[PDB]
Amino acid sequence: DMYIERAGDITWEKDAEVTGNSPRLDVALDESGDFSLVE
Amino acid sequence: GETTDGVYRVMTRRLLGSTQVGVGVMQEGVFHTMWHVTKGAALRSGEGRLDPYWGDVKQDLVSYCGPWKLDAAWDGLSEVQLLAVPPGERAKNIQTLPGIFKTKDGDIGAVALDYPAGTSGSPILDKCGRVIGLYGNGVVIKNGSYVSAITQGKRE
Ligand SMILES: CCOC(=O)c1ncoc1CNC(=O)[C@H](Nc1ccc2c(c1)CNC2)c1cc(Cl)cc(C2CC2)c1
Repeated sequence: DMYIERAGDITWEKDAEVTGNSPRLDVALDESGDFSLVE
Repeated sequence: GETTDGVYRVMTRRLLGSTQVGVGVMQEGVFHTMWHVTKGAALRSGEGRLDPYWGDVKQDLVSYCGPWKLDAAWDGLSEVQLLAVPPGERAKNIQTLPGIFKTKDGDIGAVALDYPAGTSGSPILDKCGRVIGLYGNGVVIKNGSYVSAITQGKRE
């Protein structure tokens, strides 16, 4: 059985930690909602 | 139960202890999460019950109590924030410039940030604080790292 618990407000934080790259990828999406890499 | 707008943890007591299986967004009296988190099952909020209202396995999205409300879109240029809600850990905003998932049906934004599977459903925000999609459905690239789509529903 599943339940929900509040975790916070949805707000933009000024001066948040900036990380992660911006990859451009060719992908396919199947009927089961699963992504795969196209090559 | 609690219907206040905000980000929520999706928990279960079926396994050992209390386990976080995912995250979601409460907005305008509707709870929004990824289909793979709940598999469309009903949820509990205190003594209250949330019944599924709309879902789609291909989009990997589900809403409870009403139709999908989130309609903001990534502009294709600006940085965004993942409001990550990791299991056992406090909600944390991480800012990033999304990449792109190019498909035969169009392009969608993608966020290259790595989190435990129980983080699926955490919202992605624009500079106005609007939810432009949920983090938690993606792919594993050549090096082993995770890249999520910016998954957004449609507001009927
Ligand atoms: C399972 C074999 O490995 C992979 O294919 C895979 N490995 C890494 O990412 C994937 C792709 N899947 C996801 O993005 C995954 N959630 C998921 C689960 C079930 C369905 C869907 C999405 C959509 N259709 C049903 C997920 C999300 C996050 Cl935050 C973290 C993780 C780590 C646990 C690997 C996984």
